[PDB]
Amino acid sequence: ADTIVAVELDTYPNTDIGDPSYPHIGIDIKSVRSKKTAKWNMQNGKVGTAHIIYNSVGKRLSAVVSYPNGDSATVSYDVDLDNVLPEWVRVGLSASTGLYKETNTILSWSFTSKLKSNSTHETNALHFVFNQFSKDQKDLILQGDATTGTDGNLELTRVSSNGSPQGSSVGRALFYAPVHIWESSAVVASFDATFTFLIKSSDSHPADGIAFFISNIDSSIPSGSTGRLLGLFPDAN
Amino acid sequence: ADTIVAVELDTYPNTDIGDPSYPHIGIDIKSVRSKKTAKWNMQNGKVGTAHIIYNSVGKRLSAVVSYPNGDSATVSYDVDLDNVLPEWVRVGLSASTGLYKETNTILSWSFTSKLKSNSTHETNALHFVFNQFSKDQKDLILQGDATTGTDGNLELTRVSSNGSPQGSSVGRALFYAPVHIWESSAVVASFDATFTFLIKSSDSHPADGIAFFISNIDSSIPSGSTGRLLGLFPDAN
Amino acid sequence: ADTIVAVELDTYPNTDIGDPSYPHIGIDIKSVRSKKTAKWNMQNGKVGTAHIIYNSVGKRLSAVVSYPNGDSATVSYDVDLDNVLPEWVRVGLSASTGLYKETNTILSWSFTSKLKSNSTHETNALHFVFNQFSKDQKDLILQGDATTGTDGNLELTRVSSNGSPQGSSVGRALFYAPVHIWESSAVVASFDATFTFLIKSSDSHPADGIAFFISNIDSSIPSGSTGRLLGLFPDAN
Amino acid sequence: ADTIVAVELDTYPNTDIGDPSYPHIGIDIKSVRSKKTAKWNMQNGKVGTAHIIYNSVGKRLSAVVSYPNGDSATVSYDVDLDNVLPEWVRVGLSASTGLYKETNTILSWSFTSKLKSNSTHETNALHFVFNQFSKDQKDLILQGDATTGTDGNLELTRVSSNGSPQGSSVGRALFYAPVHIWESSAVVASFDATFTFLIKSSDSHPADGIAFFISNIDSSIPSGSTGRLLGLFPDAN
Ligand SMILES: [Ca+2]
Ligand SMILES: [Ca+2]
Ligand SMILES: [Ca+2]
Ligand SMILES: [Ca+2]
Ligand SMILES: [Mn+2]
Ligand SMILES: [Mn+2]
Ligand SMILES: [Mn+2]
Ligand SMILES: [Mn+2]
Repeated sequence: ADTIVAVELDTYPNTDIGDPSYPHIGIDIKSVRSKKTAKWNMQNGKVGTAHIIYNSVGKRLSAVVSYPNGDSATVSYDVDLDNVLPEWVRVGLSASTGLYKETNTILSWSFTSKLKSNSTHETNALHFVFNQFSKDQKDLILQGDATTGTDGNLELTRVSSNGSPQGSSVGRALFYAPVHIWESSAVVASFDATFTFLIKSSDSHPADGIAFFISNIDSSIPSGSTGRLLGLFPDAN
Repeated sequence: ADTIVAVELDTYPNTDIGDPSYPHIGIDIKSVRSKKTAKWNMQNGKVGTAHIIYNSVGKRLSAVVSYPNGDSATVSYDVDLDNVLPEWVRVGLSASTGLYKETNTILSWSFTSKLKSNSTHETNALHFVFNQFSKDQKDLILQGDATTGTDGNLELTRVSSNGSPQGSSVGRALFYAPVHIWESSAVVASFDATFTFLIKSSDSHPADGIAFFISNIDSSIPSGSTGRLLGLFPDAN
Repeated sequence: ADTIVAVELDTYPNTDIGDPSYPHIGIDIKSVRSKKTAKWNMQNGKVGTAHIIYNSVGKRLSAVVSYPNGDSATVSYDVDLDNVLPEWVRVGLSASTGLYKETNTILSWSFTSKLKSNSTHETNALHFVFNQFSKDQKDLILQGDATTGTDGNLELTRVSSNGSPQGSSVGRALFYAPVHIWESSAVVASFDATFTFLIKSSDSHPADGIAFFISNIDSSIPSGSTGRLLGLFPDAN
Repeated sequence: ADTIVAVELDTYPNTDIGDPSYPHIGIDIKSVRSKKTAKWNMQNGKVGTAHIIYNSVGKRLSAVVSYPNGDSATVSYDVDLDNVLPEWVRVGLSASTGLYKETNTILSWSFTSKLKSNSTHETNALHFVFNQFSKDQKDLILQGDATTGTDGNLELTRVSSNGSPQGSSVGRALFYAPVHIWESSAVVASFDATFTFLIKSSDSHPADGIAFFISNIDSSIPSGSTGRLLGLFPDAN
């Protein structure tokens, strides 16, 4: 299976697989069952922003999700990602729907990775920012139901012609270039990512969520990873 | 054939195809016959740095090549790259040798493209920098004789076991992700690239040189582009 | 007196001091009489963005001003700023009104200067960006009528309690730190600045305008520089 | 007294004031007696690099110091700097000698602070980099014995005309602009800093060390803060 590290914005509590009994943000290390979660009030129809931060010195993966009214949730988990991730990864955004649904619209996404050595501040780095997506966004690998287009947004999951989200959808967008997430020579390796999103639903309950993830470079959507599995995992173990 | 915009660091004067009769830096738009050249004193075995700068406002492609002793050559050419490049490109480095030879060693390479739009300092951007290359550099597409590895450098053209550069060599390195080099909405599209290089030769004359290039995404080394064509062009037209 | 290089967003034509007979963007080198102008359609009450770009290689100072509907005005002037600016400068924003008036509201301002030297992509650099201004903005030197605060904006010229802009107003905001704008060793000295602005008027004609400027470090608003002199010049020479 | 947060590279063990019995890196929150230390092998005459990283999400101040042979020490301490630092600070480098001495040469220094909000990735930021210092470095406030000059370095403590360091020296360099280190509206505030240094001594033991610090904007060298106090504190409490 793929190796996955992810920060989930999980809009649907699947308490039977260890989600807490509320919408939450979580840090997922090789399992959909988050190593750490925090309560998260998803604001239906509002534009959220998620920031994710790690470096190899503090070894603490942190995420904060906030909305324009000021409400924010934060989660941090102490982990040495050198022991989990492969040296080369792809980075991406993933989302799903199941029996319940929501728009999983990404309005912008930025990522920076840096490997800093012992010379000065000489550095390998990758930084990309999309504040608008294009129709034929050649620097993104879209998987599953994900599309970009003319409104300048990335729809991770399927949205019908009348605008409304669909159930049992899964899709992802990975930056096209592999990322050198660690390198043994480097003194510091850090990454950060930010994405803005608009989760809207008129369902009885929104589901399932959006994740920033880092995977093996050849990562593909696990079969059947709609719903609770966020397009990240083949199962809920 | 391919579409090419390039800044060449041309170490060998091929005066029969329009080179001036001295080593030179030149701006190449869709031909090896540079639209503009400046005399360049290549300092054998010294680490040089090249800076290439363009934006869509001034519409002037500029390059400087310099050495630590302060010697510099500059060339600028007024051109609207919107009418030459496709919207999506790959960026890269190329070098060659022919009857005369040189190492075409790249020590570092950075590139930044930005599209800045109708509104605030919001932006799509790509920035990479390599101050050390890896042995298996997964975010670089190596073509022809280009290799990376263990000394942290990129060797664009063939170098034998005994450290000596080979003749009739041609190699390139392209960044893995396509680059959105222009977009009609953008008020400013800019790019800049820096590379450091070490050209060293024990030949009677060093050849052929090194270029930073921007090409169609599917650009491949043209057949017969060793020597004076710098791995960029199928012919000298 | 002071030394000034400026890009003016000139909302009021003072044809008796060399303005064209339309609102315009212009590049000012040591005089209010712009060396170069382009016609500019100021869209009353709309948020505009200005980008100013210079480097020591192309020696071309360029500016574009644009609005979200896509309308743009560009001006570029070939000038070697090494022979005009002192080595150390302060950078800032200026605006004024006179008999006619307008708000001169700055919503954001960013600036980057870099000196890139004889060797690798090593560098002195300064980058700041304000996307929200604070009430007591300690890294800004406010002069004349300039104020910040609580709406996250910078008001360059006086605005009364009832939200209305005042006449005969002049104000500026300079970044607190001096900027090393050129250095003889540097192979590339570049700067770029972006600001977003909201010029709104209920006057018969809006005036005077907004400029990004670079000055001697000790620059102060010249006496009598309201109105057509944009808070930059002591006279119209 | 001033409020000080610092990362000390402490070359001299003053075990009577709580230093461990070896050279160490430490995190100092309002006291020279580090909240956390790690053993550090200072490499006499070698160029070290120090990286310091904090963000308001993880609330973990981390530092790593390394040298070209690969040896590195790291220290991290969990602290919410919002509860310690004033909103506006200056940032600086500090060093001292006492009865023993060393060169406290800084070869480069970079700093970035960012306040990120809940809009997109809109941000206030300050970033500066010095990879070479100038004689009259107008964007640095030198205090005590600190000087810059023509060799491109910052000597924090006194060095005699023959090149040799002096005892009982203290000096600091602060970036000229105040830094907005936190702001209640921001979702993330982060800072990072890197400096490279060359500590050389021919004494019986080198002393005393170099610190990156963040202080009240009006911070000055406490009287008598040579030696063990690193120019940071009026006393060893
Ligand atoms: Ca769930
Ligand atoms: Ca040639
Ligand atoms: Ca005017
Ligand atoms: Ca000590
Ligand atoms: Mn969950
Ligand atoms: Mn040529
Ligand atoms: Mn004018
Ligand atoms: Mn100590």
